[PDB]
Amino acid sequence: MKEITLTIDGKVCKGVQGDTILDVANKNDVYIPTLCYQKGLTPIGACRMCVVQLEGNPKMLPSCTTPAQDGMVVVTKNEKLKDYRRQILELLFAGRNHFCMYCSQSGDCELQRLAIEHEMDSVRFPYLYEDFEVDATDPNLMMDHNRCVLCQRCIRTCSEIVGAHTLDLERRGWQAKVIADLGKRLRESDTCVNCGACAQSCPTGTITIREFAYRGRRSECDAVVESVCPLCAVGCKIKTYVRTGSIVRVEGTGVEEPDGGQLCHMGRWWLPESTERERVTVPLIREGASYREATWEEALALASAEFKKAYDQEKAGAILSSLCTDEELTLFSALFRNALKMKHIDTFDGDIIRGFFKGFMPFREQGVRPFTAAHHILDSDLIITMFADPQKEAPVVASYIRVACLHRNAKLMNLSYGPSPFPGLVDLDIRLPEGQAVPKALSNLAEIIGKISIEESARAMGLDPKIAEEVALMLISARRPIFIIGGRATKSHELVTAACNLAVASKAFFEDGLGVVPLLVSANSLGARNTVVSENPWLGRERRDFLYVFSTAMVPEEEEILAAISATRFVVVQTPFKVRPLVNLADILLPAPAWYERSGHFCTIEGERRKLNTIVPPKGEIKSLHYVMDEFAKKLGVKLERPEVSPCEEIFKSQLRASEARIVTL
Amino acid sequence: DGEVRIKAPRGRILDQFDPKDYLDHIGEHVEPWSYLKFPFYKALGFPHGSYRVGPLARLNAADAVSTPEASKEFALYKE
Amino acid sequence: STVDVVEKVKEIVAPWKGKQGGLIPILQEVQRELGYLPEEALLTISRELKMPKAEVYGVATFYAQFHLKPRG
Ligand code: SF4
Ligand code: SF4
Ligand code: SF4
Ligand code: SF4
Ligand code: FES
Repeated sequence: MKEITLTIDGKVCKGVQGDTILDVANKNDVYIPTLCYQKGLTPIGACRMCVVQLEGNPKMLPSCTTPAQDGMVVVTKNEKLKDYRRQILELLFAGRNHFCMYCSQSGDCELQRLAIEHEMDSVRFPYLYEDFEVDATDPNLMMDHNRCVLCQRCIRTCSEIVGAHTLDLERRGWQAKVIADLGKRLRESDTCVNCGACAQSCPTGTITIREFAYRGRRSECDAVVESVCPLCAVGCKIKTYVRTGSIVRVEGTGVEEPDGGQLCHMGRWWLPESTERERVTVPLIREGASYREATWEEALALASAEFKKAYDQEKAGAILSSLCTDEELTLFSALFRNALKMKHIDTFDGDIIRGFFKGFMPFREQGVRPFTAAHHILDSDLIITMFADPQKEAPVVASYIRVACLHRNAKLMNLSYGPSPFPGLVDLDIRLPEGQAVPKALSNLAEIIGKISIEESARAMGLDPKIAEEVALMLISARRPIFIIGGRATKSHELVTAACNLAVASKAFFEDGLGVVPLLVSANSLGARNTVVSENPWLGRERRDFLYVFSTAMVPEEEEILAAISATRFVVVQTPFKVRPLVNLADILLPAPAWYERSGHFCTIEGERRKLNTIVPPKGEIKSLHYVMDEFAKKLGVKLERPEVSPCEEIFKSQLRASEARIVTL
Repeated sequence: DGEVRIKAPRGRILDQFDPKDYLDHIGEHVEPWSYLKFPFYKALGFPHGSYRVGPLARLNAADAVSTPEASKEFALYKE
Repeated sequence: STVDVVEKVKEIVAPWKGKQGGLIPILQEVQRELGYLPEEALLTISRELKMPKAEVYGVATFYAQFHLKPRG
């Protein structure tokens, strides 16, 4: 049938034969008390607050773990159930030490709300005054075990959703406790990624983000806006909470998607920490070791005066940010690429972008999409990490890797000259020596398409024949492998093709493309390429006498890029913050809107666009970015010719299905 | 006495700070072939944050001098 | 010695690698040959079976037969 119907509280509800009673109740509107239930986690059955009874049967059934069967009458509210639930809440309060007066979650705690809805004004039990540890060793997260209901939703979030299995239960019985690795404090645990997925999963105020205590209460917010995390390419959906013009809490929407709502340390620490920064708010001038306030006319006049006297002598450049939206990039490109005919328009991440694209183009000319969705790592069997460190570039990808290798029985092998970014999950660390190992790798995978020689192709790879032999032996025994190619490999557009060829040489196909899943550092990769990113590297080579640098000062920049900016003899930055690395190397420091103040679409690598919503409206009146672009177009003798956005063109089309072709273009 | 001042290779002053706040700005990189370390400005790393010290770097970072016959030659050095 | 137990428990986890189970017998045999489960033993068991440290400490402290400190 797959279409059943029940009667909850007299109200007839519809559902499917596979769900539980709590799911059928939540599906329409119906309310049932829950404390250990979390959408996105397998039902646990610990609080026993969701108890429910049928007519005739005097037994009590947990609505969250008992399946729904057509024809049953469900009763959620009566004297017996109210009494039992109040007794459970009173046990929870009398067992542990609940001090609502100074709890950080003292207005948005599930236990406190369940206690107030059941009219709890006494505990009726002797109030065991036991000493529980308060763990504040980690500067960011606090675990106050005086407030634990032992719902285990923290142990289920760090195991099935995150992968960093840092939490579990200590000694059984009433002495149950949530511990870190080997009973250590959270700060001594090495298997923690500081993602805060546990803080979002905890219903009580045991796990708490420390720096936003007493402010990040969802009950005393002013507005809730959902948008996307701009920091990395994964683009996790968020649930920003705003209070008095400040982001107090970032929660992960998407408890239905494979990410599970876990955001990275950046997504839920930097974004609320960004709204309380120094906010340039007025054009500055260096004046020598100490900035000075200036009007817009003065700052723009001096900036354009130094910009003209350098553009005539071929020496000028622009370093834009790929965390910018498609409209800002379109305007920048309209000024620099289609109005000034400039040639030095690189991006802070232009090298990774140009490398990935020039390594994947050997496959665009034959009609194959040379990558797949990042969430297929869970369905794989052998994950090969090629010059990647996802814990610093794409934490949700690292979470997929950990979940697959620790709970879905996958094998991990490293193929990089690095620190083996997963020291304890890899079983084959293949460290390549530098030089020209790209042709070596491509000839090595050539044998896997034909014979499936090796010694000759395993000399610059710095592997004795045996090492490369069993590398190939494990690569051939895998039915659905996957490769993770990092941004280091983009130091040469050859190694990207080498990885994409190792992908075809082992039949790593998916219905969306190959098993390559590149780790892009920004989200507007295709947008930046089509608009701003240059074709040849020029930073650190051209001395440069003038430089425009638009940097949304959110993610750090490579030391080399900043050293090239420091030697440019004039830099005009249009950052919104007064952070250290940009106020150190800057001459004007014009103000610009922050990421939580403008809207955009973020044309991505895999095709169709995302959408960033404006969370907090702009405070002051900076009044434009087109203004600066015209005062640079004027004072220089050009027209801007305002264009509209270029459409998403799906650069890598899936024309023909999974018909591999080794590309001898080395 | 005075404050520590680092000048970019083209004249701009980059992180003029107070001497006691040096652990926030200077770090030493160690190389296997020398008992000598390599100090560098931390915000630019190694080997990009490395700078020069000495008479040349002093006269380049300082803006003026306080003695007559040395100023009369500091001008000729600056030009 | 803390270095003796490393290899000594390596030789006890050897017959169990890649066999989908049998962790409480490993802990039982490390208890039989040491009288208690030290932190080094648990760390090496976790590193060899590639089972998280939280899991091995949770199952080691679940049963009353085991002991995390040297016994009298
Ligand atoms: S966790 Fe909830 S019930 Fe416990 S003290 Fe804090 S607000 Fe009160
Ligand atoms: S911060 Fe993340 S990794 Fe650490 S315990 Fe919490 S959920 Fe697990
Ligand atoms: S810390 Fe929070 S989520 Fe974890 S068991 Fe205790 S109450 Fe539940
Ligand atoms: S993984 Fe990327 S998209 Fe997700 S929260 Fe972190 S930075 Fe944002
Ligand atoms: S909520 Fe139904 S048993 Fe915990």
